[PDB]
Amino acid sequence: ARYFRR
Amino acid sequence: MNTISILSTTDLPAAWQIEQRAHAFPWSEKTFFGNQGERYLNLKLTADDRMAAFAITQVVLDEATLFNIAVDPDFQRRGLGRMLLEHLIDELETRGVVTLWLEVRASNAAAIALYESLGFNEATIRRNYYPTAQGHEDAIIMALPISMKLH
Ligand SMILES: CC(C)(COP(=O)(O)OP(=O)(O)OC[C@H]1O[C@@H](n2cnc3c(N)ncnc32)[C@H](O)[C@@H]1OP(=O)(O)O)[C@@H](O)C(=O)NCCC(=O)NCCS
Repeated sequence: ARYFRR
Repeated sequence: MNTISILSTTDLPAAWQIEQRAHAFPWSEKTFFGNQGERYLNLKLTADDRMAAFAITQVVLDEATLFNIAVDPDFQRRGLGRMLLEHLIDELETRGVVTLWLEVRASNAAAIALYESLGFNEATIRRNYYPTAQGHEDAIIMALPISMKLH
């Protein structure tokens, strides 16, 4: 899982 | 029976449910519904009736990043995760992709062991990349080389 600030 | 197919518009509400059930810190709805379209090779695994898993991947040039994989809790530890991952890898090889990349919580012993057994290696670590219920967790950045086959 990539983490987004979005 | 298990059936891996493309993840399309109609499939997204079911997958969004899976996203919120399988991740302690899921994406936001907008981010989730935004990771579709151009350059996405998104897959689902269907067990009989139900959607059991999904994977979000983006392909740029001859590398890919698996942004997300999720097996619904009801369907875990039954080999569906690996199976879906295996289908994706075959599919990327036919597409000329030579490296699959991903990020994983450093404490996800399950996911890491799966990836390791599929041939992933740790490339680099990003400290404090993930939030936790009590601070931050390290991210392990892992690369899987995909050998080219005859077609
Ligand atoms: C991790 C995940 C994607 C795959 O799980 P799955 O479909 O249950 O995995 P499989 O049944 O294909 O196999 C899991 C492999 O992980 C490793 N593993 C070690 N301990 C494990 C455990 N307690 N549970 C699951 N896997 C474990 C093994 O190599 C295992 O293969 P095995 O059958 O030879 O033991 C799924 O559990 C999930 O969605 N988890 C929550 C979300 C998540 O963490 N996603 C990945 C973020 S990087």
